[PDB]
Amino acid sequence: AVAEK
Amino acid sequence: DLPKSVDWRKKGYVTPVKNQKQCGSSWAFSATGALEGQMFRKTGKLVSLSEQNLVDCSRPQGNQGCNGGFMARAFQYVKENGGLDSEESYPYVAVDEICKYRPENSVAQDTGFTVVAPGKEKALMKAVATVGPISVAMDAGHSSFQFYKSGIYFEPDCSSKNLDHGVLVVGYGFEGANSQNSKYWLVKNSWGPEWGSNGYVKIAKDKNNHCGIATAASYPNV
Ligand SMILES: [Cl-]
Ligand SMILES: [Cl-]
Repeated sequence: AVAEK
Repeated sequence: DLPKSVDWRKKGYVTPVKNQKQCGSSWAFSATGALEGQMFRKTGKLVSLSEQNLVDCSRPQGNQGCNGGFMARAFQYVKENGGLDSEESYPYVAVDEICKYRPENSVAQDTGFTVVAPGKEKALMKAVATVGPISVAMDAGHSSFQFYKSGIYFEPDCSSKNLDHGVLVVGYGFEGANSQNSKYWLVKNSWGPEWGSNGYVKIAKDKNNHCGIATAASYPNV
């Protein structure tokens, strides 16, 4: 998962 | 007879926290973290490894770069390739690029990998105690995880089966005097040191495989 921007 | 707590960061096995930015490459950071600890255990030298080398070059083994991948397929790539470059020589740019692996810059090798018994937190605890940092998958698909700040993370919406994020278990612990009180896994993330607790998170331990931490764990054999 990616960090939310 | 395993220790009541473990922390490989305190023995020199773990590099500073990295940041995958906007690329689906958490699997590559979990895999370099595990190989970094095994190479340190083997040579006494801590060398940051290249996630971009894995993103760009391990599609033959089944990984998909910034679209996703698996730590076991990364350790399979390192074995078949004969090496992995340092972070310094093959820098991270958070996008899929042409494979530029250079053998002369390789600083790590593996002979294969070990799978921890699926679903078994006691097998994971034994691997963490006896081997070093261990690559694991988890369900990080929650606002509570994005804004985690401190303490033992426990999220009821967590799945133990449908996982979406690769991280590194660098230890385990408890609070107070009783080793069974408030147990947790010490987990290194790859969202920068600014996320969470200096880049780490404590996940509830021995609470029915919370968030899937022991569902798909592995480590490279060096
Ligand atoms: Cl990812
Ligand atoms: Cl995997």
